[PDB]
Amino acid sequence: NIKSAKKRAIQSEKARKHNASRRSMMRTFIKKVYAAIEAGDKAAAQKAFNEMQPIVDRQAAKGLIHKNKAARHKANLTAQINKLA
Amino acid sequence: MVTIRLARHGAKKRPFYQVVVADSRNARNGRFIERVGFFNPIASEKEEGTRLDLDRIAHWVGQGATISDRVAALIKEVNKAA
Amino acid sequence: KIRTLQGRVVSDKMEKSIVVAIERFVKHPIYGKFIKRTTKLHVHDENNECGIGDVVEIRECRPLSKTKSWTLVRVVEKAV
Amino acid sequence: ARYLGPKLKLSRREGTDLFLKSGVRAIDTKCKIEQAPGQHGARKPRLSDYGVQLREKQKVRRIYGVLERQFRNYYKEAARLKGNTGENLLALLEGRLDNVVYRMGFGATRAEARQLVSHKAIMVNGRVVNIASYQVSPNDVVSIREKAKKQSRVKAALELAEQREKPTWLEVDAGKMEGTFKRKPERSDLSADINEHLIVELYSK
RNA sequence: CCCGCAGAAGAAGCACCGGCUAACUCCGUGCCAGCAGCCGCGGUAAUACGGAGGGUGCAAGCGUUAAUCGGAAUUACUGGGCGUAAAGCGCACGCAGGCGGUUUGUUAAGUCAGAUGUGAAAUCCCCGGGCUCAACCUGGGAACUGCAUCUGAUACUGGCAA
RNA sequence: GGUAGCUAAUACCGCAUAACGUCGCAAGACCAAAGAGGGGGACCUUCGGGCCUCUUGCCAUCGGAUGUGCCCAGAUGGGAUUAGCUAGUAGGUGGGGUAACGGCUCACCUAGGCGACGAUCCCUAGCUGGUCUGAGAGGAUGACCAGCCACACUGGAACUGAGACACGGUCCAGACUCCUACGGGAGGCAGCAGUGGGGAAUAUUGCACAAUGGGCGCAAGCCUGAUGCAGCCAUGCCGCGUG
Repeated sequence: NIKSAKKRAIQSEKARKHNASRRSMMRTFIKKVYAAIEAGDKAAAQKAFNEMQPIVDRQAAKGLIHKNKAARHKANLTAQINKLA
Repeated sequence: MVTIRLARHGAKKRPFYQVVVADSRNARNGRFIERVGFFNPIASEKEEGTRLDLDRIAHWVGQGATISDRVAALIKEVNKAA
Repeated sequence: KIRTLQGRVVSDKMEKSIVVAIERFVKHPIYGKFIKRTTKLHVHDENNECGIGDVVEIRECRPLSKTKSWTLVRVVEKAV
Repeated sequence: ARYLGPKLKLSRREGTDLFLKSGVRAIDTKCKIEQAPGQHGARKPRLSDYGVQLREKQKVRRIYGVLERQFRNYYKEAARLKGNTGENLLALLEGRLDNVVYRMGFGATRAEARQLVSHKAIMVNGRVVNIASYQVSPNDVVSIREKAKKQSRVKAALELAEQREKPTWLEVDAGKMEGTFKRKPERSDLSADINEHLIVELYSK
């Protein structure tokens, strides 16, 4: 068909690439922090949480996660990490 | 948004409007929240044919509603007195 | 206040679970008779306090799990 | 619509003067009453109850010159309103413009009154009325404009009007071929031959 | 929407005519030709078949069919029936249901009062307005025969105790 | 479609800032963004503009309204010549995923849940305010006008977006057609008109953006088979004429 939707599709695919990159970033950091939790160390996991918080909060404030998922992740991770020590 | 539009129910070649408040995305004469008044363009010599309720439209303006051109001209024509 | 209903147990006890039934009359829309009608729910309880064949009130709350939406408050006439 | 036929056929079949010919010699040679025309209409037909109802309906219909659908709608409207059904029906039917024009005396027969109405003659409140299905309202004025003025028909009708009884509910007026409507007519002034209840009984079934 | 032009001009059809249901007489046909919704009508006189004339019913429409409801009290609650017609099991004995003698208190769950919220606007209805008249549009009421909550009523059933 | 070299921006990304915001019994850690335009006597000007004003826009809070996303209770066709159905099935414990509780999913422990006051299983149908009929109770019915659902050749998935699993937006599988140098590719009138075909049988390959509305734009303006009017059809309800 011939409409104005072609540029819309192109923008959609570009957004797909960008959001996939950011999601991969997020998942890699989540996996590393869970690995540190499984390791059993306290200081290393606390440090990992420390550099990890800013990126997830940045992605939340950019408008990519709806601003509520970040709070759930942070609260659950803090509750999980403080008990094991 | 929330607007104040016009809708008709009359027969062919004989209009009869009925000013109402509803949602923009809905149809012309379909879903509506609450009627507020009416206007008869063809009218007659008789005085009746232009009525409103100023209190309710003022309240709805306060809540954050907008206005249409014809209804604005109408209310300017009547106001409390003009 | 808070609306309440009263019922009967006639139920086994699962882990933190009881089943209740309630009764009330109604007028049939056709013949004018009155017929007993029974309805059944599921309840979330605390410390499995109540037992078989006991009278207990009930009230609703947040949905907890499937088919379980009401919880008890007070128990009156303990045991049979 | 309209009848468009031999009127004295219905005059003779009914068995009573129908006032719809209204010449000058209202005499036997015109009518030949009590004959019941047809091939062998001399024989007495031995009416039955349903026949009595149907014949009364025919009489009341032909006297006022109306078809069937209008009559049924009139009965519906009369029954909707409050009060006695028969009296209300007759009062409503009397209110037709052609009938009041005839009763004022500007004509001789109801049919010629309707003919006058259809040709844009009768005047009310300074506005022309086209149709005879109009319902007159209390306290109105009936008059004739100047285009149809000086027509000998209305003068002849005025002169022959006085042979009738000039019903009280309407003011005869006619000083300058101008009149005045007063009120709804009632049972007393109209003729007592017509029986209301039988029509209602007929529409019952 | 008004004014003007000699101008009767340019304009009526369709069903039925035995009872049910408004209206009949002749000619030809003579168990062939045929109708019809039930009764059925027809072998020499058809008020029923074919034509003619009259009559009857509605009319810019009228008849035919298909489909829905009442006449149907023919699913019967308001409102039927079971000796002889279509109908009482072959008899008993007893869970689950339904229904209960008669006092005195308590209880408000039935039930009944009053208020509040809610039953979207068209339509159905009553007063009026407008389009020359209605059809059609429309101003204000009316009911949406319930639902939920709160306050009261205690004669009857219901749960309690004697 | 691919390769090489150039260029802006409210596009994109780091830093600066950080609280009634997020996480927190507690300190504490952490988070964001944008220019244009209308003029200008005085001032700087390396005469472009800075500078003085005015309109709109961007980013955080807390609130108003308006839609959408969930739960429960009661009503919502016919068949006992359909009597037993159901292991993620019913709960409990802990983790993961959504805007949110949740068998929404995972590993473990219990022995359950539903049913003669119709469960499972069959045939049949979109649902209401209503319409028709009858006095009332009822009985059939869901034509147009309103309200709500579920559906866009037939099966499944998601990205994008505030809001689809998207009617004229993508990707596969399938079957139809149409172009192909035969290696491949395009396509879904059940949107207003219309043809072929089913049938007793239902319209014209029409006008206007002037009225109201919808979407863009500070506005002027631009589209709009939404709509408002047309042409046909005794299809109904009306009113009239044939003296």
